[PDB]
Amino acid sequence: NETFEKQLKDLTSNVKSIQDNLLEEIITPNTKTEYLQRFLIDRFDKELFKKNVPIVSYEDIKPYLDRVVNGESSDVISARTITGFLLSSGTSGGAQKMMPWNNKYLDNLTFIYDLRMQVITKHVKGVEEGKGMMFLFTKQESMTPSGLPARVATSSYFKSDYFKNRPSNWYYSYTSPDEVILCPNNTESLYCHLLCGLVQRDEVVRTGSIFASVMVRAIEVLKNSWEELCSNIRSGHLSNWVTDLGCQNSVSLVLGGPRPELADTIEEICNQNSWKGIVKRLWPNTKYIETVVTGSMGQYVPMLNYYCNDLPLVSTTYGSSETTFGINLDPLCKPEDVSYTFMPNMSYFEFIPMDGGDKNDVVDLEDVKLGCTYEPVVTNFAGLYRMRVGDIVLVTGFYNNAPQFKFVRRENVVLSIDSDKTNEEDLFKAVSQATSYADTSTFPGHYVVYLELDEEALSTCCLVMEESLDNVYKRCRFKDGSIGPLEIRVKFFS
Ligand SMILES: Nc1ncnc2c1ncn2[C@@H]1O[C@H](COP(=O)(O)O)[C@@H](O)[C@H]1O
Ligand SMILES: O=C(O)c1ccccc1O
Repeated sequence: NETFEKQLKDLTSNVKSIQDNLLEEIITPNTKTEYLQRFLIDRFDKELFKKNVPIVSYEDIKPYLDRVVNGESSDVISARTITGFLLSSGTSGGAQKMMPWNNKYLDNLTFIYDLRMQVITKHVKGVEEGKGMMFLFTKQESMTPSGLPARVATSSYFKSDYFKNRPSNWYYSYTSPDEVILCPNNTESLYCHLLCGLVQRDEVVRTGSIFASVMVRAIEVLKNSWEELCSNIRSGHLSNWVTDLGCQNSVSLVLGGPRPELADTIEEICNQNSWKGIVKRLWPNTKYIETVVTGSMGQYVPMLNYYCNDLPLVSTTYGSSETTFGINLDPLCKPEDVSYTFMPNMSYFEFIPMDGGDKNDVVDLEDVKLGCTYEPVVTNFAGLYRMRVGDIVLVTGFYNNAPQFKFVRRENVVLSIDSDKTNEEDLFKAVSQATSYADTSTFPGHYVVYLELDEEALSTCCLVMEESLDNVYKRCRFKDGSIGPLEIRVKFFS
């Protein structure tokens, strides 16, 4: 508390000096990299940096990134060794962007985890002796020619000691064994998350996932699997179809032995007329749902409130493959009122105005204007200098001297159900090969493109349209099952 109260007041009061000091911390060891040498940055000088280092897009610097991805020394862009890459949900030329990465990403990520934990406990009581049923997933890595792995942000965390050796307190205590969280087969691991959460239902004081789409999926899978889950509880055995050795061993220990009475109890709850409030009925000690409900995830809020009996939905964190940005300092607000306060120790932040309210070319964090929209620009600890993020944010206020931002949209994105972010360009290519709407009225959600009939021909249209989308889409569609068959309404399905 005392340490935290002071910590937060300082971070948010001293933004100007923290940002300027951070930029010096980044630039000084990097003055001899090929990249900074190119732009004649031979010492820390903020004015020369702003004047001479260009504001770049991913495509602008891809030739440097490709070199590091292929095995060239990371000193071309960063004197802090690059030890891996992050796979962005954002795409470049149909291929997922690969951002450079090192353990500073995890230093900052864990800093934010500890900070948001304190923010939550300040405002929410009755959580410190319980566990969380957190639907957390690991995604198998992709190998690059350099031999370094490329992972999604949270997988870079789970597959590290930052997670394995995390703090032993309520916030880091889950109903699922680590083996379940680490399991790269997410169909198996989601089933196991639910089973373990049910067995330990009285201990659950929070539940959630990174994004709302995954929370909704977990509930939908519960609705479709409860009979089987209860049979495992009754018998004290995990279903044979789960092949992961880690899950088998760890979940067997959670089960312990036959629990016919607990099975009866759960079955009676699931057999009611309606699924309304099911989360709070199965997990009666839950204090809040922890999941992002901003941006494209806002579409899931009505379903969440239905299943959770208006438990608070707490949307804590805004982050990307470039850097974690910051957190929600008013966690108990309504989803539509969520703003994120950037933390000035994360990266050096600049902002390009996206409307007429601010006529500058680019501005520092401390200079953004209320009610104006911007694209964030990031200088980080892994070789990105003044990189455009492609998101649009709106200044809603200032907490002490720290600007607070509403997430508006990812620029150019037209369709999003889960982690997929299909942009106008991808959709143009698809309809060529052949308007739209993201339908989440049913699960899973699915794309809907408005365009007797040759049903073979129009079913092939749906097909070639999907085949032209990106790898994130195809993973959600064919592997996760988080996205259903694309639908063309002239109705035909892929
Ligand atoms: N709290 C949030 N609310 C809305 N969108 C978010 C949030 N956090 C991340 N995102 C979006 O998800 C994108 C994915 O980042 P990346 O890890 O590069 O795929 C971000 O750039 C944002 O567009
Ligand atoms: O790690 C998280 O909890 C997180 C949440 C939202 C966006 C990016 C993130 O890494």
